[PDB]
Amino acid sequence: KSEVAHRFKDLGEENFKALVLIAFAQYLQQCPFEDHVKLVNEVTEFAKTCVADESAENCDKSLHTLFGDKLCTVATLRETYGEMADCCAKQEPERNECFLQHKDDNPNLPRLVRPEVDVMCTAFHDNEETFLKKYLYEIARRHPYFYAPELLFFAKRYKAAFTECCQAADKAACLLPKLDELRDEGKASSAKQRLKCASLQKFGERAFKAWAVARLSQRFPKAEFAEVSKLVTDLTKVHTECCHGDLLECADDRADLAKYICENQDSISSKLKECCEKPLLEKSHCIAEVENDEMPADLPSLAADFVESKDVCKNYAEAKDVFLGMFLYEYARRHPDYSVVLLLRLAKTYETTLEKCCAAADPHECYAKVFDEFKPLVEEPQNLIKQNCELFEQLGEYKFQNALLVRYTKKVPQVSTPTLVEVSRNLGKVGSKCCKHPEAKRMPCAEDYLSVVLNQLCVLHEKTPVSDRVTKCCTESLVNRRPCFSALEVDETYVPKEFNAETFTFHADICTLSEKERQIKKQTALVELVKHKPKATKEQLKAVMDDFAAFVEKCCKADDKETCFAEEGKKLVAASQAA
Repeated sequence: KSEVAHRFKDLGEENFKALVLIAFAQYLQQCPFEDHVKLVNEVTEFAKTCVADESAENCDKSLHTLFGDKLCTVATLRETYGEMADCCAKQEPERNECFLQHKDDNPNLPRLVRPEVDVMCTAFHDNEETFLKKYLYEIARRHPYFYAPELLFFAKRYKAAFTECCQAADKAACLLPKLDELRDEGKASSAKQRLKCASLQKFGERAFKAWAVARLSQRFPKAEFAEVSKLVTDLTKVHTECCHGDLLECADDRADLAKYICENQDSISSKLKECCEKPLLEKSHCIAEVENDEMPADLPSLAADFVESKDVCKNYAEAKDVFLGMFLYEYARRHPDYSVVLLLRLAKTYETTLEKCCAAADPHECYAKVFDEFKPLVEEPQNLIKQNCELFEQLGEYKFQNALLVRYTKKVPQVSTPTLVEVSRNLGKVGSKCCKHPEAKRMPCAEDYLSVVLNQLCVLHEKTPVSDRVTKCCTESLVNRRPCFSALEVDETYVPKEFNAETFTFHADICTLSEKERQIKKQTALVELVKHKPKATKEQLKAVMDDFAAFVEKCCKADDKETCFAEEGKKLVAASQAA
């Protein structure tokens, strides 16, 4: 009784008010901060009413009803804040669904440039709780699918970094460091959770259960199948609740799962010892990031149970899901060197071969050669990674980003230029993150993280579809997304982009830029001129790009006031369309 009191008691008031603030920020991303704080105060005082007496006049309602009622106190400002008045006009489940379906992955929110370190330490120590609520509210409204318990862990490290380095000699050499690494890990955190929610919402929980079986058997190889199955069921419920807006239930169940894992370490893995001593948030984060355990040495081959046995078709028919779940578990525990998407491709190939061979006349002869169908599927990513990494170690991260940017702009010239720039930069970053790994586990690092970056290209393009190839590659099937995009070639059906009045913008504000903003500006110009000529652009885009670099260096080192950028910009647009 009184579900809201049950959540308040299990989570504690501090984690309660933080998770509710994250939920409000993720549902109304354009609502101001103070309105969210007022409604958070209201429902937590109401939750105190309910744990005081679980028979009070409104404590039996559902969390969605309570949060949706409090959210629609402000959510239909008829001026123009009425685009989500859709849901406030609905009720029951329809309104929550409407709320979920209105989450914006690329909102029009302004760039959060935050002030000098002294102003931050001042606003921090003036009121720590409002400073940290502001951090939560901003990250949650700009990342509406952010893993909520992980966000609590990020906020905890955020406040610890501020308490530490605001009482130092130089507040810059201590704070901005950890702030930037927190920001990088935050965007990696939310992109990974974005893939999880997209897989759940667009492919059902069967796809996530299979993905979880593969990943958990990779990491917990000494665990028995029933143990992995139990962990997979609980992990799928945690991420299902959380991707669907049930953040309090997401967090409470995640804590219960961390408690169960750390109570049964001896039947799961040998590498949970030091993570299982940490506090709640640190414990769950460490469990979710632990390295793969040592696999059992004398593991039998799998042909005896899945290829050579005469009960293959009978086991595939009487208990289909258990049989192939056991197959994926037995194949994933033996191959930590394979990526998860590859292991799911092999599992689906095994299932399809079993489908067509169990209907034939000599099934054993038919499915005895199923392990050969896996050779091309294993060879393709290994080649892709070795060639792209030996190209990366030649070019370096920045030029590797430019190479992937030209490649994918040739593949899908219709996709928005900013999204193209961001996805290719995040595509290039997998070279620095994984190519440096030993090839021992070079594939799971790269392809799985590629599945993350490409998923962002899906959800950013999903909201404004313009390329049918992106739509096909992202909707046909999850585990095949990387080959679909990899096998694409130049779009010969795309009519190029003529030089337009604002194809690019060059004022004096390009020299005073940081090193990343200037890379993004040049990469944006590179996207635009590849869109101007997708073919016949061998790699003499180098010629136009070096001419462009000579242009901005010249008109910057001049006595001008970007007057040079004006009529030497008309000279650039002339000399570039000729090439």
